[PDB]
Amino acid sequence: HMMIKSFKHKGLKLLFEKGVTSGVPAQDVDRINDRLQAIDTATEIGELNRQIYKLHPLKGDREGYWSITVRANWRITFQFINGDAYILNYED
Amino acid sequence: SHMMIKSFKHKGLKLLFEKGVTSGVPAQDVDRINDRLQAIDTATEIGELNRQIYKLHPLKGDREGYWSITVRANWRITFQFINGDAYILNYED
Amino acid sequence: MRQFKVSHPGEMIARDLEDMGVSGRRFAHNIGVTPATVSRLLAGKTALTPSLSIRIAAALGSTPEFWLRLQSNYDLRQLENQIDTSGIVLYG
Amino acid sequence: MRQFKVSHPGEMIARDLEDMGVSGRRFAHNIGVTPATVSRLLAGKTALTPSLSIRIAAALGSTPEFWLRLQSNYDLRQLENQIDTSGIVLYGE
Repeated sequence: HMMIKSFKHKGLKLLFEKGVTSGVPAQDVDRINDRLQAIDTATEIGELNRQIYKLHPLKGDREGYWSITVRANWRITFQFINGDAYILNYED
Repeated sequence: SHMMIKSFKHKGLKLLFEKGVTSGVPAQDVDRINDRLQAIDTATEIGELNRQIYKLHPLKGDREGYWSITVRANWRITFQFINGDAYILNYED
Repeated sequence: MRQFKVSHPGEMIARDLEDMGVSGRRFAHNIGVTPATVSRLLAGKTALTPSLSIRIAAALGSTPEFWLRLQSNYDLRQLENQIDTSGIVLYG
Repeated sequence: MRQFKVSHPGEMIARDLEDMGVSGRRFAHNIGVTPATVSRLLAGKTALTPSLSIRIAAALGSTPEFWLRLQSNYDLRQLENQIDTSGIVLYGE
């Protein structure tokens, strides 16, 4: 499959699955949806390495997780394995 | 870099795949084998190889864990398939 | 479940350019294609082609394969239920 | 290493039809496209499009994604010597 498999963030889940926007900032709806489309489409992590995304692996206790920037301090974080993305969260 | 053919047991297949050299496989099957290697290389999951003409099936003996697709008659390509990657490509039987 | 709204990659690129402060014209010059071609891409009126995917990756990052996968997945989502395959024989 | 010879999926399909005893004309009638369209596909003269991929998968098996991936990898390999991106600026540096 190689797709998004699970969401930690309920807002992301609602947007992704039903197009319901109440769980994310209104002005970020398309920006977040585009990034979700990217994460869902990528088959390997390198495909997410766009400058605007500021792709980097997290360290310490969240070793194994990755982060992409949505806007400013806000980011989407996830585990990425075999093209599958797990525990999508929207944070910071 | 990911989800491709990673290794060869059969040297003829390796030469064909990597250099297009035909000397290590039967001449009548060159294109047929090259197509099938292209399919195995392109597939990202095993179901994508499940074309009736391929007669896709998992092996069961000591070769459990391996897969088989038919080239022609009794000839087959065998391999391990994980992660979209194909390992130990062989041409046999 | 699959994503509710899947965008044409040209539209996604339009948003990214906007966020980056890059005009369509400036983008067109950089990747070496005509401004008309870019404008049509950005409005989702024309397909992200393989040669476009190579130029776009050089400018926006990621890989040509990724950009093409966005286009092909989008195209397949649009064609869903619009092609009746019920009368087609599966050989074998 | 990557595959040395990557074929246009039309060309692959042509060999498959032949191995199957299926004429291109017969194939065209079954999948619901004009024989002219198929003829061009089989000679590698025209692209395997998304709607063609849905029809082909219905007949030859596998998924529409697989067929499109064969085409996109083919197309990219073909362009390898025809696009200079060295003067293009990567935004974010």
